[PDB]
Amino acid sequence: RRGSGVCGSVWGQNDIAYRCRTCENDPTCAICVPCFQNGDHNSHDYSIIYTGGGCCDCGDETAWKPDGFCSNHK
Amino acid sequence: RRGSGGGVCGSVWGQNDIAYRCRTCENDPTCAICVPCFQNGDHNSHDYSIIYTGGGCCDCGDETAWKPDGFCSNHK
Ligand SMILES: [Zn+2]
Ligand SMILES: [Zn+2]
Ligand SMILES: [Zn+2]
Ligand SMILES: [Zn+2]
Ligand SMILES: [Zn+2]
Ligand SMILES: [Zn+2]
Repeated sequence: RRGSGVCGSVWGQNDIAYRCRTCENDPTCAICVPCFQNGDHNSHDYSIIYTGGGCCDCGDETAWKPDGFCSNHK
Repeated sequence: RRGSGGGVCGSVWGQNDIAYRCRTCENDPTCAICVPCFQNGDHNSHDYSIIYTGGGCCDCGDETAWKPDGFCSNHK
């Protein structure tokens, strides 16, 4: 989308990333592995995802709760 | 957000870099795709414009922002 503090980092079709059902705005949202690990999802309902690729929504509050942002993306 | 078959593009523009808006394909007026994705897709008869503003990241491959009919050939 257009506009300018978001990861937006990108993974391929057979690259892993993370889904977190506690932090996501909806089921199409996801974050990269570095941003998941530098955040805290203890007790959240998260899974590793294997398919589809994506751009990291870490730092983007239309797609991800701010409580769920990693330490590098406020 | 996540891909749906052919992955996503996610390439990023700067403030004064151009890209394409397509009103036929967009989900809302903030969506946009990068020039390479526009060229490798089919928007004949669509109401598209070259846009010059504010930076962003390409939405090709993200079904929440762009009709899959309008995905480029490299994003399925
Ligand atoms: Zn990330
Ligand atoms: Zn992050
Ligand atoms: Zn979470
Ligand atoms: Zn179009
Ligand atoms: Zn693109
Ligand atoms: Zn594309």
